[PDB]
Amino acid sequence: SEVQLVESGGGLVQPGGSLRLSCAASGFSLSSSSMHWVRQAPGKGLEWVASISPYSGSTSYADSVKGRFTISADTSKNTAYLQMNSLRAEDTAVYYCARTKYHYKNYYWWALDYWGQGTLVTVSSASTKGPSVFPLAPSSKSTSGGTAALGCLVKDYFPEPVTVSWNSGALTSGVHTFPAVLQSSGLYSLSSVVTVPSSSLGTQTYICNVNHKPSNTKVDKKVEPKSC
Amino acid sequence: SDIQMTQSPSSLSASVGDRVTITCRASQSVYYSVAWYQQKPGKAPKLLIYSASYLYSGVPSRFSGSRSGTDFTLTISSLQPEDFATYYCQQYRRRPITFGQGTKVEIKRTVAAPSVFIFPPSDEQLKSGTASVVCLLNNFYPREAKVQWKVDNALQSGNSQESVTEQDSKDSTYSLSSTLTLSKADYEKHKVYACEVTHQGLSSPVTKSFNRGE
RNA sequence: GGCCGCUCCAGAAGAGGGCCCCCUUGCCCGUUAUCGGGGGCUAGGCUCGAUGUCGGCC
Ligand SMILES: *[C@@H](C)[C@@H](O)CCCOCCOC(=O)CCCC[C@@H]1SC[C@@H]2NC(=O)N[C@@H]21
Repeated sequence: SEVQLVESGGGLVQPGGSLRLSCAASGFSLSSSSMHWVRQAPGKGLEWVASISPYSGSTSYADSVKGRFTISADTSKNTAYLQMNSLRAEDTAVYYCARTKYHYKNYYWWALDYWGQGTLVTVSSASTKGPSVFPLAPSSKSTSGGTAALGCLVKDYFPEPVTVSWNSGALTSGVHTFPAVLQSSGLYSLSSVVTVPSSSLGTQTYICNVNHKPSNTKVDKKVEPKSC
Repeated sequence: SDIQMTQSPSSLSASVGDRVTITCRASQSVYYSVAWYQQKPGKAPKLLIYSASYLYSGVPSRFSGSRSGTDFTLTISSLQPEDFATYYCQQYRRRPITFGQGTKVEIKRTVAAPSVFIFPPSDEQLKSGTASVVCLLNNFYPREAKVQWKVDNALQSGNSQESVTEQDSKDSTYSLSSTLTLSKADYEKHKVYACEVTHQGLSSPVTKSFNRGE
């Protein structure tokens, strides 16, 4: 009796392109449910996209996807689908599948009582590009309370994600790797910083290790203080 | 004509054991057809309450819901550590269903002023044609802070972007980057680059600055 | 004046339609689907009624 919803099909597509999402259900019958797609743009709220009742075939859609998106269901597979055509950048989001249980004794559908893990959809005309990595160097001017700050600017990559470590994982305390920002160019950028004792700067080596799997890039940048 | 759901506040800080209330106002009557969801970062929402006040199966009894007209409230009677999360209201009186924008419940701690650092663009970056100037606000609380860029004493607008971490898992602070992006041409037209920070933990604004070429 | 009627005029004429609110769906109901009852409005703009300030007949 364990309800499960397993989404798949997300990925990266160009504006104008298409993707088909799948939601494989177990633990209940699709014909005893209303199935939904709800999306969440990065850092934003929840937006309903489409619903279907597999028992009747009835469907409904958010105005902004009508004509572009089709929700469907295959009860022989207990799977619901979202066919997404004419995709655009503003459709970039995590797409959740969700279920409302049917209750024959009730008189209308109630809330979204179970949600799957989500599948990420990114729509962008940007081309895959590894980051340019630049030092954020500590200066003698910049020592506060015996502590120095340094870091790496990880600029102009696509798509997400990058990971950053320091000294191959040996340095974890005081590290802050900021969320990426989508620049107007369509490329992403972020910084990773760490605070360290200022007296250490002459006798410690600080290296940021930047990984961008989509471009198969691993870059190590030594960050050292500048003199006068 | 859709029904809008307006949630306030966008975030609130509390401590374990506090009574927490989150509110959601429907733009018009939804009777009692309101649900409440909890969502943790990187995770799917979970249903807590439906029909305004009915606890969904398995949800702990410290969660409760109430209605006063178009105002709907979720109350956590004694906040637990697993309750720091974002909470969403939703109406289903009328299709399309609509959600509030969410309320993030964050961890209260003592005020902490940011340590501020400014970074000139690297020569490596200048060679490529761009100049990112980074201002760092490290380990501060609360989240509210104002970062202002000044170039040769001229207040900048529209050419910077901020990024803020989630609350640190160990000390509950925030850190923030503000990045000023100029072309190399523009960056060479000016000398003084200054980041000015206003925050409750600081008696007066802190300014870190440098002179290009020094 | 009388009878017949709405095919044109009048709005002097009330139902349909639409909007809002209360009741945790509350006689009975309810399309795998949000009702019912009550309350607050919208009139001459469409339909269907009704009417005469209308038309026909005598
Ligand atoms: C018919 C029962 C209904 O129209 C009359 C309501 C009874 O109350 C008297 C007041 O009348 C109104 O104010 C109703 C306005 C007429 C609405 C009709 S519906 C079709 C047409 N389209 C539109 O927008 N108005 C008119």
